[PDB]
Amino acid sequence: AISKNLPILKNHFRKHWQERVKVHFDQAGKKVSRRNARATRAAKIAPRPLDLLRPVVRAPTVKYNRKVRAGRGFTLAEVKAAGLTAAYARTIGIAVDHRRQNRNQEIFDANVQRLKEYQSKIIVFPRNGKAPEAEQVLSAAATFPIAQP
Amino acid sequence: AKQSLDVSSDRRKARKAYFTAPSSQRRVLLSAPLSKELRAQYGIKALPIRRDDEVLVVRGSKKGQEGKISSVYRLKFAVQVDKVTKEKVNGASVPINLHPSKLVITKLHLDKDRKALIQRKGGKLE
Amino acid sequence: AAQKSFRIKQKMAKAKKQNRPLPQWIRLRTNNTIRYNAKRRNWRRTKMNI
Amino acid sequence: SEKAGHQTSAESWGTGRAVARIPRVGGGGTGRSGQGAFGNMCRGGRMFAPTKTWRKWNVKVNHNEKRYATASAIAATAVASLVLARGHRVEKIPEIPLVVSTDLESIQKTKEAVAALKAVGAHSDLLKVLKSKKLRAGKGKYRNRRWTQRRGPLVVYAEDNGIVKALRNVPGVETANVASLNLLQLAPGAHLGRFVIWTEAAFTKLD
Amino acid sequence: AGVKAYELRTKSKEQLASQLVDLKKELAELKVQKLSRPSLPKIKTVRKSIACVLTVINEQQREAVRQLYKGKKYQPKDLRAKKTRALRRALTKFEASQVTEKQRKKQIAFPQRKYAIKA
RNA sequence: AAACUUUCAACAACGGAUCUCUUGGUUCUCGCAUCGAUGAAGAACGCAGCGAAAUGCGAUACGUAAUGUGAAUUGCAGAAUUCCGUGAAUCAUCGAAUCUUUGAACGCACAUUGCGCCCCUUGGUAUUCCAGGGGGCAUGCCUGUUUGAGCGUCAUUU
RNA sequence: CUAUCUAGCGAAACCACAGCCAAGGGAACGGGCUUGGCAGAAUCAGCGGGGAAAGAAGACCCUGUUGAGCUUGACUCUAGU
RNA sequence: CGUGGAGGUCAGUGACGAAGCCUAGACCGUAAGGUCGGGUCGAACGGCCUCUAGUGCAGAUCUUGGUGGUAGUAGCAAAUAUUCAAAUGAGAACUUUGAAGACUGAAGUGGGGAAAGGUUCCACGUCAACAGCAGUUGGACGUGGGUUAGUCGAUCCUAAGAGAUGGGGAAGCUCCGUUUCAAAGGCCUGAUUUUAUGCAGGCCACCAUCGAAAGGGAAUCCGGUUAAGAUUCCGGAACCUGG
RNA sequence: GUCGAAUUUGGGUAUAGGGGCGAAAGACUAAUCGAACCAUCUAGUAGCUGGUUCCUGCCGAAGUUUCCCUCAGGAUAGCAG
RNA sequence: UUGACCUCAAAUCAGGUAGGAGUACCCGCUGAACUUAAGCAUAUCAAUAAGCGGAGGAAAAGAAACCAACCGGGAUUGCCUUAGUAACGGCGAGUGAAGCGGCAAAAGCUCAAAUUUGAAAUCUGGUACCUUCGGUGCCCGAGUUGUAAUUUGGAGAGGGCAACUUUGGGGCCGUUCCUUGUCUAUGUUCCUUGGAACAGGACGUCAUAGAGGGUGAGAAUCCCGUGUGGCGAGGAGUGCGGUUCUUUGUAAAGUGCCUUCGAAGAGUCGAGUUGUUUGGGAAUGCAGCUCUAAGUGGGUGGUAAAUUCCAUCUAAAGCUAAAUAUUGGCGAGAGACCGAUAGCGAACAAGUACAGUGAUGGAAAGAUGAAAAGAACUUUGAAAAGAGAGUGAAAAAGUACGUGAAAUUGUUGAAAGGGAAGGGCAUUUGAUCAGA
Ligand SMILES: [K+]
Ligand SMILES: [Mg+2]
Ligand SMILES: [Mg+2]
Ligand SMILES: [Mg+2]
Ligand SMILES: [Mg+2]
Ligand SMILES: [Mg+2]
Ligand SMILES: [Mg+2]
Ligand SMILES: [Mg+2]
Ligand SMILES: [Mg+2]
Ligand SMILES: [Mg+2]
Ligand SMILES: [Mg+2]
Ligand SMILES: [Mg+2]
Ligand SMILES: [Mg+2]
Ligand SMILES: [Mg+2]
Ligand SMILES: [Mg+2]
Ligand SMILES: [Mg+2]
Ligand SMILES: [Mg+2]
Ligand SMILES: [Mg+2]
Ligand SMILES: [Mg+2]
Ligand SMILES: [Mg+2]
Ligand SMILES: [Mg+2]
Ligand SMILES: [Mg+2]
Ligand SMILES: [Mg+2]
Ligand SMILES: [Mg+2]
Ligand SMILES: [Mg+2]
Ligand SMILES: [Mg+2]
Ligand SMILES: [Mg+2]
Ligand SMILES: [Mg+2]
Ligand SMILES: [Mg+2]
Ligand SMILES: [Mg+2]
Ligand SMILES: [Mg+2]
Ligand SMILES: [Mg+2]
Ligand SMILES: [Mg+2]
Ligand SMILES: [Mg+2]
Ligand SMILES: [Mg+2]
Ligand SMILES: [Mg+2]
Ligand SMILES: [Mg+2]
Ligand SMILES: [Mg+2]
Ligand SMILES: [Mg+2]
Ligand SMILES: [Mg+2]
Ligand SMILES: [Mg+2]
Ligand SMILES: [Mg+2]
Ligand SMILES: [Mg+2]
Ligand SMILES: [Mg+2]
Ligand SMILES: [Mg+2]
Ligand SMILES: [Mg+2]
Ligand SMILES: [Mg+2]
Ligand SMILES: [Mg+2]
Ligand SMILES: [Mg+2]
Ligand SMILES: [Mg+2]
Ligand SMILES: [Mg+2]
Ligand SMILES: [Mg+2]
Ligand SMILES: [Mg+2]
Ligand SMILES: [Mg+2]
Ligand SMILES: [Mg+2]
Ligand SMILES: [Mg+2]
Ligand SMILES: [Mg+2]
Ligand SMILES: [Mg+2]
Ligand SMILES: [Mg+2]
Ligand SMILES: [Mg+2]
Ligand SMILES: [Mg+2]
Ligand SMILES: [Mg+2]
Ligand SMILES: [Mg+2]
Ligand SMILES: [Mg+2]
Ligand SMILES: [Mg+2]
Ligand SMILES: [Mg+2]
Ligand SMILES: [Mg+2]
Ligand SMILES: [Mg+2]
Ligand SMILES: [Mg+2]
Ligand SMILES: [Mg+2]
Ligand SMILES: [Mg+2]
Repeated sequence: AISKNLPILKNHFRKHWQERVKVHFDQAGKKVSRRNARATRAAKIAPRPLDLLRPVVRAPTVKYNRKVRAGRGFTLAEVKAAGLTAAYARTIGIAVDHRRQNRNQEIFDANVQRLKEYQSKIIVFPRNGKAPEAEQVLSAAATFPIAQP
Repeated sequence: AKQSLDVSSDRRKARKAYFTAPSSQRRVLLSAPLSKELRAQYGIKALPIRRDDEVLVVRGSKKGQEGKISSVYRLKFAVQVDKVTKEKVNGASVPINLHPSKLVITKLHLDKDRKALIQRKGGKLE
Repeated sequence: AAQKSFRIKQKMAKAKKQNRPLPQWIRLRTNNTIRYNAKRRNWRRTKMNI
Repeated sequence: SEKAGHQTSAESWGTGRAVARIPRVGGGGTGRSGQGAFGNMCRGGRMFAPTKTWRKWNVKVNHNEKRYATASAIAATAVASLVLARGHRVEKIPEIPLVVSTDLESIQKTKEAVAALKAVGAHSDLLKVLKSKKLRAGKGKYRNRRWTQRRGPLVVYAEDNGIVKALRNVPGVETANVASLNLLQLAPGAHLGRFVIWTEAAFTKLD
Repeated sequence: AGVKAYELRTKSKEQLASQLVDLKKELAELKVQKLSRPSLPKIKTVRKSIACVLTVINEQQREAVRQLYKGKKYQPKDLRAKKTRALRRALTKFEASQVTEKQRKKQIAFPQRKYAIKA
């Protein structure tokens, strides 16, 4: 079946491919469901920004090391230098990453600084006080955006 | 012009629900409007028809004829009114099935539950 | 076989009891799309296969 | 159904039996036995090329091309001849486009919203509906598409202060936010010239 | 109009057993009558009355046994709650809320705090 | 010239196309998580005043109890119309029961409606025979109890 | 005893359309075509010349990069030993 | 050009009759087709601009259904054979009774049974279909009635064999094996009778179960009785087993 | 043909599909046998046979070249739109 | 002789548990061939179908013996990419991942190895009582061949000094969620047609309701509903908001510095070979057999090996929600889908009737009418039925029922006809008909 001057094609449809065909008809339903889940999770948790504060971090693989991006969690060193314990930071909404290590003083200082800014821009409600309802803001990432140095 | 996700505008589902409605739902499906006098006296517009209600036919070939409900034939989705009948060729008489939406109730059959229903719908003076 | 097990005789009894035409007061019911006994069996036409 | 037509063990009888070679239901005793199966020409068989869900249903359109079409439809709403050609009984109506006071956005009641539309002259286009309502021809009428009617005016606002609810019960009338103008409403049936009633705030937000 | 369970419930088990015996005698004589009389629907009422009396007798007996077994563990299985088999196999609320001393200490010390962003 | 054959029309047939219907299917989306030794799914047989089925139900058998509604059910018959009521209904709901013989199926069997054993009780003088009523007797495994076995083995008497 | 005729009952095979020939030419053996011979309703019993009659997508032969049964130091393996 | 469905429009058509169908009636188009009249009919449907496809049939030994010619044709001819009269009935070659003539000729066309069937048995009513003619008759149709056991069978035994357990194999569904490498036992009783049991005297175990309506096997006969049951019911007369 | 023993036969029982069973015919194994039946893989593949549904208008062929496990097929060039 | 211990038994011992079903999705095992390669064996189909074992509402995976080689990222999963690419492949046909990057969702952890040794501090069960998803007392037992507390590599522990900071559960009512009940607008005004008005015309009303359905024809306004709100009922649960008794506790946790330490899993890693598998290529995973480690060790770093470094993790033990799947179950909303030969096989007493020994195979079959008003009565006939009468808007709707095509058929009418018929051009004749 080798016809006129056409590129060689590599269409991989020699298995029972029609048994596994995922048409995403539910794209709009799933978007509505994700928004509903976000709304109920925001209403369920205390006034709390729906996500943990993430550190700034350099992407690997020189294709991407020129840019900076959100990481998993703040290192133990960064949390200690910001003046918190890892357990208490995890309870007050900071992601902590015991695996990541600091070999770059720029990134370390930036993460300590955004931890300090977070501590100065959050109000922690006492367990046995009043702490009047404080107008939950849904995004910590929007409040503390990652800036490219 | 429906807004809630729990109501269906599907004609097939609506017709299935209507035709398979049990007797208790058919009672409500077979409501009849009150007459002008009864609407004024009770302050309510319509009521599920009952076996001893007095009604006036306002539509059909029997328009203007009056009588007392003989039976609420819920299975047939119809009511039967005494002295509104069909005379057969053999001399017998058979009731004419009428739909309560084509009648007006001219005198309610009242009891404790009917009075409570009036007052729950917003009826004045029982 | 005239020496039959009770199970066989019981199935025979059920078949005898259900070997009847449609009750004629059915076909008077309100909607009644039923016209006749469509499951009628006869010993000369279809065997019970026990 | 992916299994429709194939829920049988039919095999061809082969040649030599004076019948076509289409596969045939085996067994006996029922009338279905010996009948052709699996063929698009066979009663109770599988249709030719059974329809599949992974047919392409939605169509991608370049965002800029979609905005070109929307801008063209908006501009066409200002040409009285196009609006007249597209039904839209605007004959004894003042200058097109028709811009009304921003007070329209705050009307809460259908009665006063209809009165405002009549006062600004959309009465004939409202009466076009309520008179064009006809039973749909064909099988669509028992597929939840029982009735058809014309399109009335598209009222465009900048802020919804009750006009949307006040107008949603008026047949044929549609309401749109000026921020999100629908091409499906601005050129119904791909026909330019929708009769549009702009509030003043919407008209000034168009720029 | 047949018997009423709420009237039967005020009667002792002896009266209920006697009423059951009379209802059985009545049903026997009614099915004797049915052989001659055509279309005798009165037997349905006696059948339902026998069912109601048996229901009330069983209600009283089961209530007495529940009283006998009140409070102590190991009730009879047909008096225990019939949830699903998996639900009866599931951990109780006390279990699956059991926590180690270490876990109790650490979750007392560091619970999820309530905190809002205020800028 | 009839008869006959053929063609067309009208009316009548045969047949069930077409059209219009649609409590059905099909596909998409959304939500939820709940079978069974407390005996499931499935099966057999029965149950109604008059039913063969479908549906429902289990000798309490188209059902009992409970709750709600508030006057039916309806093919006939019957009942009832107190029905201003703890109350009609082939109603809805359903939390209490019943749930034949089975079935993973559990005393042993089962091409048998075959054959045991134990306990309580009743009758026939009746612990032993016969019968009736009620309640029980499967396997693997776990924790525990009790009774045991082995020069496997410790100590004491010896 | 059928066949035959009658009363009653009542199928199937098969059927492009159909049915008189001779020669011609033609896919080289026509019911149709050409040229002639001719040609008169509706039919019954027989008959086996013809319908290259029916029955079956030739079983022989060939082709297929279609098989299968069987065999053998064909190729490649394998249970067992 | 035409078809099903979709967006728009003609504020299109329509119970004063939509669609469909019929119509050697009319008109338009080269044509695909379109339009009109008349009849029938009864609830929807169309023109135009676009969208979309499960979109157009003469064939496929095409599929399903229906219908022909063949054709009132082939045929309804094995098993010796029917006939007369009466009755019944609307109707009799076929039903019933009587008369006659025949046959099966006891290795039966007789009387019973096993397998199988399952009510076909019997009575009453009864002929639309079925009984390849007929039908008043029937193994049909409709409604009912009917099968009575200590002694006849099953039930029990083992046969070829089937097959749990103990064990072993197998990823596993399961397989092997049937007394095997198993701690596989109840039935007896001195005493105990704090209770005929536990301790506590003593006797016997190479082993589930299924497998025969013809093998083995406890014991019943005669007479009468029904529309239809009989070694079963009734009468009489026995027998066996357990106690 | 044979008809008193390598006899005939009932019931029970065992052997199951590359398996059984065969006093051997490739016989028989439920009208199925040189590999049963049932369902699924499976709408198996087919260079081979058959069919392939509206109108009009314009243009309009090839059976030749080369290569192929190629010779009833394809690629390629040519002819055509 | 007595009393243990260990191991092994028995009991219709006390209390429990497993089986089977479903099986769309999920975790494994086992495992083809048709097919493609224009033949065919490796390959492909396919790590698929069939077979087997095992779960849940999801499962699995999951907090690195990871990826990387960067200025380093940081559990798992899923999407868009990477990418039809690196690579595999009679290097033929074919096959074919992963890192980064963007996003959805986010969540973290716990055992073993430690002397409590100035006190087995631990736990099942039985029993009595209670405020009963449990608690307390008592008593057996389990357990030192190790049950608690303490630690989990990010650490952490034992000692010394310094202080500071923080805290537990049940009540009542809300709230959140689930299952439910009920109430909440406006014409049956007039005219015409019609059997029926729900049609057309006129005049109105409500509209946060002109979705949908019913009612004798197209009904916002006749009925149910719809829209918008109100008022209840029964639960689940502490998610969180208040009120109040409690007051936990000189108990528990965190934090600085100094010092000594710092246990970290074996027939396992790894190696050889065999088979399978993978894109994994001197061998990607898996498994069998043989060999069999170490502790500044070990694994990985995608070309075998020796040597020297480096980088990165920490196996051979374990738990974990969401984002993800879902031709099954339950409950909902929909469609440019099909409209009774279609759509599921089944719109209907359909997995039914029926066939087969069996595994299995498996149909056909919807529509009178608004309402039975389902044809009283007369007459002919043995009867079926006919003719009348009648009901009905219609019997050109009579249950052999909406419409009622064609094939095929009867009757009537017309016409033609010597071994076919049908057709084309043209005209005669007859019949019929439009146009001005
Ligand atoms: K062969
Ligand atoms: Mg026979
Ligand atoms: Mg189909
Ligand atoms: Mg149409
Ligand atoms: Mg049960
Ligand atoms: Mg000739
Ligand atoms: Mg010649
Ligand atoms: Mg010829
Ligand atoms: Mg000639
Ligand atoms: Mg002639
Ligand atoms: Mg001849
Ligand atoms: Mg001849
Ligand atoms: Mg051939
Ligand atoms: Mg052939
Ligand atoms: Mg070749
Ligand atoms: Mg071969
Ligand atoms: Mg279509
Ligand atoms: Mg018409
Ligand atoms: Mg014609
Ligand atoms: Mg109609
Ligand atoms: Mg097609
Ligand atoms: Mg055709
Ligand atoms: Mg053709
Ligand atoms: Mg044909
Ligand atoms: Mg045919
Ligand atoms: Mg003849
Ligand atoms: Mg003959
Ligand atoms: Mg003869
Ligand atoms: Mg005689
Ligand atoms: Mg003789
Ligand atoms: Mg003789
Ligand atoms: Mg007889
Ligand atoms: Mg006959
Ligand atoms: Mg006859
Ligand atoms: Mg009979
Ligand atoms: Mg005997
Ligand atoms: Mg075995
Ligand atoms: Mg036996
Ligand atoms: Mg014997
Ligand atoms: Mg007899
Ligand atoms: Mg006797
Ligand atoms: Mg040979
Ligand atoms: Mg095909
Ligand atoms: Mg030309
Ligand atoms: Mg070559
Ligand atoms: Mg050819
Ligand atoms: Mg026990
Ligand atoms: Mg394939
Ligand atoms: Mg090939
Ligand atoms: Mg090929
Ligand atoms: Mg081949
Ligand atoms: Mg599978
Ligand atoms: Mg579950
Ligand atoms: Mg989930
Ligand atoms: Mg999990
Ligand atoms: Mg770790
Ligand atoms: Mg990661
Ligand atoms: Mg690319
Ligand atoms: Mg692969
Ligand atoms: Mg600590
Ligand atoms: Mg209302
Ligand atoms: Mg209507
Ligand atoms: Mg480790
Ligand atoms: Mg494998
Ligand atoms: Mg791990
Ligand atoms: Mg896990
Ligand atoms: Mg169908
Ligand atoms: Mg029809
Ligand atoms: Mg009509
Ligand atoms: Mg008709
Ligand atoms: Mg015709």
